[PDB]
Amino acid sequence: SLPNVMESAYYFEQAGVGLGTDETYRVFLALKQLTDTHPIQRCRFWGKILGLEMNYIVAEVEFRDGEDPQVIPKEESRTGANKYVYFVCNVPGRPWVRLPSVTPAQIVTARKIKKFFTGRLDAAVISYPPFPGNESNYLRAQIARISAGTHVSPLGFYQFDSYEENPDFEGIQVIDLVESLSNWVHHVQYILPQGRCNWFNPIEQEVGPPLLTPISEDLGIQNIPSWTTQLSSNLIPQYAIAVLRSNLWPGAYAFSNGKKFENFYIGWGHKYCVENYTPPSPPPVYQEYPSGPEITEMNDPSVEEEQAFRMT
Amino acid sequence: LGEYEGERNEVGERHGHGKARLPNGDTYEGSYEFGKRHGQGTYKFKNGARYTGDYVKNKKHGQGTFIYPDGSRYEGEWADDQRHGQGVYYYVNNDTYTGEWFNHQRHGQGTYLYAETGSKYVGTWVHGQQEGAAELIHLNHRYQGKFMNKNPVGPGKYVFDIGCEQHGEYRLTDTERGEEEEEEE
Amino acid sequence: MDADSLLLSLELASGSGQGLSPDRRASLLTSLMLVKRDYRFARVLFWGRILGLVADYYIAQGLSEDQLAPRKTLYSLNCTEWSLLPPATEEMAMQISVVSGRFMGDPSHEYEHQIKEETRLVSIIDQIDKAVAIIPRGALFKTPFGVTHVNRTFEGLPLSEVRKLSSYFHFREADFLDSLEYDIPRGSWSIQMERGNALVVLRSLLWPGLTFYHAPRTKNYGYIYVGTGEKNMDLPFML
Repeated sequence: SLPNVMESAYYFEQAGVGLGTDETYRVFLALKQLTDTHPIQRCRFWGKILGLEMNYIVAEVEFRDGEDPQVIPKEESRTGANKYVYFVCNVPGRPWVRLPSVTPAQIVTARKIKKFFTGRLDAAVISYPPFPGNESNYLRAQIARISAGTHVSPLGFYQFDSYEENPDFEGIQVIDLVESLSNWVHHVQYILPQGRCNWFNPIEQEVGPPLLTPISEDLGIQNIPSWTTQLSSNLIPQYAIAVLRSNLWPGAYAFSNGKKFENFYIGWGHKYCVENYTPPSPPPVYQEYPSGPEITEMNDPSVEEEQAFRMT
Repeated sequence: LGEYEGERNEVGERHGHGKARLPNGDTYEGSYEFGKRHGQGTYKFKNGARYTGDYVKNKKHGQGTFIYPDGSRYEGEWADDQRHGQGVYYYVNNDTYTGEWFNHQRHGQGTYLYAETGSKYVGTWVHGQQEGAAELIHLNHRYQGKFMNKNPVGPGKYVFDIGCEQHGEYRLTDTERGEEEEEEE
Repeated sequence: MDADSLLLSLELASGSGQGLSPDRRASLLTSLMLVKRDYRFARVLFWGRILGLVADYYIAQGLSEDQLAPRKTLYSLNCTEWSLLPPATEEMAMQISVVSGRFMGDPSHEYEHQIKEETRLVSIIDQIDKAVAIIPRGALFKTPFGVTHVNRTFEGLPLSEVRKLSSYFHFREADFLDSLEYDIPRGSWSIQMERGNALVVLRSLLWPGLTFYHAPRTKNYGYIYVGTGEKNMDLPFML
């Protein structure tokens, strides 16, 4: 089912974000083809990601029920970072291509690089770890991290793993979503440093924040504050909408009136760092066998020891 | 006590090629001279450790290959019973070291292959530790700088295959300051 | 970009998507009409936006009759009160190199790495203008009087030499300017097109956030930088 993405696009231009009116309508027509092609329950505009000569346009596709060293293995079906299937379009009119699923630590803990997107799925990523697969896997991993650290709902929208929409949500004011960051809560699950959203015991039991936590408790980074709250229509503040603005991910926004909400990202798909991108360090060099009593050549018995053994 | 099913000289010492079983568990089936190990010889251990190479004066001096039971393996030069000279070392998970050795100590110029990555660490090795002039080669880029203790220490020079010489110093042990210059090279 | 491109809403159609609001579109139209009134500039361009933490920076630039003259850039926060930024020297350029961190807002902010926020804004503005400002082929005509004027018979760039990259110059002191093929490093420009061959999109990668639109058949050009306010030296790691 198509969401109201044109009035959400008018909300984007009210916040100043967006591809333009005709390009957002063109993305809406491409999403209409995507909904008419595949049995999709929810197909909303996740956003678009800039590249070198082509840009990726991403859809949050959720299908219908039943229709369509040690290695930590992948999620089975519709759990964790693989909850929403992502479809990628270059320019609308060209057919959408299905992305693969996010795998654990072989992909997520080998993601720790800074790389521009080249606009093609079948492009090798040559960096400090060998990234498995082509650029589609790195795009999918970046989309998973932006979904984990960007998709942010107002407080009271969902009841607390999974979540359902709240029918008793009376709504929250626009001015209450600007002065306080505790009134915004995260939509989907946090990606663990292991590489998943649910912890797998390799036989530590490390955990992150729960599903519906305020984003004031997860505020980064170092000395600067993430999730800049600004008021578009500052001139006429009675009908303003609160425009969230993530500084950890540049180009990431969330929106009020607060009775409903939409999430949008457009950028280069990169996490901002206050310093420069330090490369990941090489693994420490393996030592040899410790030269001790065990690894030692004996100097053999001599003729005095032989004559001691002969009369024995 | 040990046995010796080989040949002895006119005095009584072990001389020439002959099998020998050491009393503590090891054995040796190589060549003997003046009651000491000399020449090409095989030395088995109590476990599956193995040395097949040259001996001089009851000491490993020459080109020979050593097998360790944990998975590490050395082929190359030996001298004075410790690692000395050019040689190739593989570690327990195919980590490949081809370089100099001083005295069991991994010295000189040495190429370190991180086979889980494919990246190369070549440059100056001091006392089993990454210290000196270094060139951390990767697949499409390399770091021409200086290492102190398994980490870069100071001013570096980053070579990229797309044609840029990034200048940047290490202001800390972990972080990197990319200031100030990027040069065409 | 001029106010004519502010009328067509061409920042969103370039595809960068950080864009501008009809709030700020009407505010830049009236306020840049005021900037052309009070200061006698030949042309006034909305330079772009510097991304903030407590307030948003809005930057516009004015030019004299000489098109390569040192510009009198201006800044505004509430998009009506435009105020003249001082010119930048090299002493202020190497001063702000010890400060690494996001642009905050509230221009009397002080950095402990003192160093004023306005000096950082002005030096960052001169760095972006000296590095990734863009002029196409035949847009500027070098007059023999010693000044530079807008070429008013500028036919737009044909589709054969859009992708060379040898048909785009810099909007500063040096077909009499320095081309894009000598930029360090090579490949630091995102070469792109819009729907059809109606607009050519150039995005700087030494500064993530500047977008250059160019219609290949009409005299429509200009650069807008809306973005982080930082020079990433991580760019060789990206390519």
